[PDB]
Amino acid sequence: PINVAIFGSTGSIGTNALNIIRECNKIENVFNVKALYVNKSVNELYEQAREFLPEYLCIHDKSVYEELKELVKNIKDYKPIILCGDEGMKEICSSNSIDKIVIGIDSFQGLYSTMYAIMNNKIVALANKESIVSAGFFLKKLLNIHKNAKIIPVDSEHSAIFQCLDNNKVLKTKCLQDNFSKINNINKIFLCSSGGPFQNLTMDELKNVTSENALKHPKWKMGKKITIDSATMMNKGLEVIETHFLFDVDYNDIEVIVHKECIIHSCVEFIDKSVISQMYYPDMQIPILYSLTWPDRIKTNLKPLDLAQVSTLTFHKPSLEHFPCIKLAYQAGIKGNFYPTVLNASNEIANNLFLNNKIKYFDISSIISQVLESFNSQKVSENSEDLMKQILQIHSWAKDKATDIYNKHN
Amino acid sequence: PINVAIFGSTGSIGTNALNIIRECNKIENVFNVKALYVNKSVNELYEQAREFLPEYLCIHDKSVYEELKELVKNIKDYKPIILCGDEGMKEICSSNSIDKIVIGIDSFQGLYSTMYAIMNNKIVALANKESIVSAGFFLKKLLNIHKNAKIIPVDSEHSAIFQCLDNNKVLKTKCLQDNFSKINNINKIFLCSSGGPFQNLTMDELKNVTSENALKHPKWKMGKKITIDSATMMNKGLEVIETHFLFDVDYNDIEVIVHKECIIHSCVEFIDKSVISQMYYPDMQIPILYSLTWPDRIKTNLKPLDLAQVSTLTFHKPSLEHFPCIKLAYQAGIKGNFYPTVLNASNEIANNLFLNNKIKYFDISSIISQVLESFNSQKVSENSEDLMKQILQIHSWAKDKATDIYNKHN
Ligand SMILES: CN(O)C(=O)C[C@@H](CCCc1cccc(F)c1)CP(=O)(O)O
Ligand SMILES: CN(O)C(=O)C[C@@H](CCCc1cccc(F)c1)CP(=O)(O)O
Ligand SMILES: CCN1CCOCC1
Ligand SMILES: CCN1CCOCC1
Ligand SMILES: [Mn+2]
Ligand SMILES: [Mn+2]
Repeated sequence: PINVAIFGSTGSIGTNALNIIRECNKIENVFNVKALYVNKSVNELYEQAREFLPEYLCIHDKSVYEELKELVKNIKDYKPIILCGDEGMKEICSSNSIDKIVIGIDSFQGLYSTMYAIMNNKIVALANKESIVSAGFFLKKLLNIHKNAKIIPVDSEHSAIFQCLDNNKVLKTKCLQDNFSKINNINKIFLCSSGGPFQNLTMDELKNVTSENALKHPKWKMGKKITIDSATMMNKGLEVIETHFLFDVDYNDIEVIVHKECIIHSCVEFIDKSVISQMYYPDMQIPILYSLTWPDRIKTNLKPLDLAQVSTLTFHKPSLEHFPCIKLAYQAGIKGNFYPTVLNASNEIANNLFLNNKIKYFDISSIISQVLESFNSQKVSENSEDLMKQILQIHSWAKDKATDIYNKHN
Repeated sequence: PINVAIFGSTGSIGTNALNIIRECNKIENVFNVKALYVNKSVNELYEQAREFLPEYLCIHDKSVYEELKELVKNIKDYKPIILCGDEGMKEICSSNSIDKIVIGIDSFQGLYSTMYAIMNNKIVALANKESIVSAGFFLKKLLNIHKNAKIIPVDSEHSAIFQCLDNNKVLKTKCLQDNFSKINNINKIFLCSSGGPFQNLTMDELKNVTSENALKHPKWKMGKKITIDSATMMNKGLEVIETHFLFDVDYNDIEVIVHKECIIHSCVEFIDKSVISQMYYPDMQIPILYSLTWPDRIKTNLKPLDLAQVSTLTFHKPSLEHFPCIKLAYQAGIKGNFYPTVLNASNEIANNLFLNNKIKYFDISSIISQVLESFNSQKVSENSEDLMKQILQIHSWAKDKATDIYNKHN
């Protein structure tokens, strides 16, 4: 049986993870949900606890810790370990009864939980792409120290890439390890994008777009931050850098392709020029499931892909003039050093300014570009605690710099 | 270094194999071409021998054997073993210096060479689909006796399927084994078809199509027999049965899909419902190369697939009313026993009758149907020699029955 912890169990990734676990367990008992962790949502955690009966419960917000204790007395024959804060999270990661940890939290809690999962030599099903973009050097260093820890990608395109690889080769390496691409015979990556809501707008139309336009009648329902990133294609920019770090693929060997039907999730070209791709309806259950079953697969009752009904699949190049965030992401990646940390942090601010109607579409890439221009490369700390501090300090600087640029040219 | 024999080195498969071998060897010395075998083309074989310098040369036709000996004296620093006939073929298959054998011969000599390759525990890169359809039971039995022998598929769709599988699972089994699909977590197959030249034709138009219509300026340039089979979609019907035998996939789990662009070569749905597909320009060099490099891949200088330029990929269901040969193939496969032998043999006759303007389009399916209706199931021989004789006798009976039906109606 596979013993799983879910970090951020009431968010999108967390709820998809529990749905697919529930459905797969109805077919055959394969998963034991050993731990659930949430930020604030105390009642949603109680209902999850009543169904899944995990050995561990944890909540980041200590104000609702005592409430959680009392609600759990209602559940028949159930004596869980009930925890809170970063220390509760550390205790879950260090349990010998947990094999695999799904990271469905963003920002610091996502990086912090990922770090502790790796330090305890766990399999880490990572859906927080910002952690890899901002802290890739630190994650690499940590994975080199903790030899049995593994990151398995959950981000849909990176799961697709991972699914296209031969496990007889994958098992001789691991994600974020130097030479990953060489061992897997990877030549090039087609990184698929939906194109987002603004894909067919003229330059004159793009100048006027608002966050309400991006959020309204969305093709796929997801969080506000990623929805804005999908609109600017900075989601795909971040995913380019994610691809480079996870798979050791050179930036010149990553091609972004707009695939509006969202059936093909990405493709891998091998050194012989044969191309392998992964396909399904747009649904996060498949990527999450594979991260927990890899290197095996298990039966589901998901709807089978009906290719004749789908009928038509399309592919085109993105315009870098319309989506300058893509260009900036490649430039930051190629420059290397901590420029990806700076890209991510400045985008965090610019995204939120646009979300809250403070700046226009092209101001997003303008602010990011200016922050990148204001950063100087730094010698990379050799010590891992120093390296984490260096990343956090650069992240903090870059957010402040974006905000100062906004405040100046108001 | 990979020691390879090519049987039928002057045919389409053989010439494509030597081309990709040549081109890969320019990049890195990977292949040693150890043997070449042709029917009658002494001059062509001499030219191949001058380039590839194989240890063995063999020619079926005895009347050009001495001609071959004297031609080869012109080649500097070269003393090959020069052989003739079925006896030379057997000697090549028993050589300890040969590891992999490409079977690019059709009809009996294809099956006969495959048998000898398997008896000598070789890797057999098999392009002759008719041998799998007709003699699947016999090949399966032989592969269970000779445990180190393997069949690796070269037929493009079956190569695609094979390339979509995890070699960490494939290496626990082999093609044509019972439980192959179970070990590989296969649920269902999408078997891609070009559709041939007649997808837009009405039933009344199909009634009058001729072999010239099927052959003149076709989509893909290939031999006359397969071109006719592509027009009727009996090519795909045979490939359904091939899929069943190679991969132990139930007929209800094989779906034929018309994909006119011929970029996606087939797809595999796994038990979780994730789908993997293999893609490239239509080109036999990739399937041939993978059969010789499996479980590894090597570098080529082939043109990279440009997905944006391709732009659109399409999929639709074939009409069984318009292409009744597909229905007949499924019916024969599902009925089992030696009905696939009968299907293949009757089609051999009907195809050739149509090719020579002796019968009409729907007469092809009419003749095949009638021969199928005229066959009675037989107890399947347990002895491998009795089984081979049983298959050959049924093959001969079915050709004769098809010819008698034609003659009576004529
Ligand atoms: C789902 N995922 O990993 C995303 O990054 C969001 C993508 C893809 C949305 C469609 C999709 C694909 C796969 C699963 C899913 F839930 C939803 C939007 P893009 O940045 O390409 O414009
Ligand atoms: C190539 N191949 O294995 C065929 O069976 C011929 C097919 C496919 C021809 C296109 C093609 C695909 C892959 C390689 C290639 F050389 C050519 C014709 P169909 O029966 O589907 O109408
Ligand atoms: C040109 C804007 N940036 C890109 C990243 O490198 C610094 C400069
Ligand atoms: C209906 C025509 N045939 C199909 C194969 O089984 C025998 C009958
Ligand atoms: Mn993604
Ligand atoms: Mn084929």
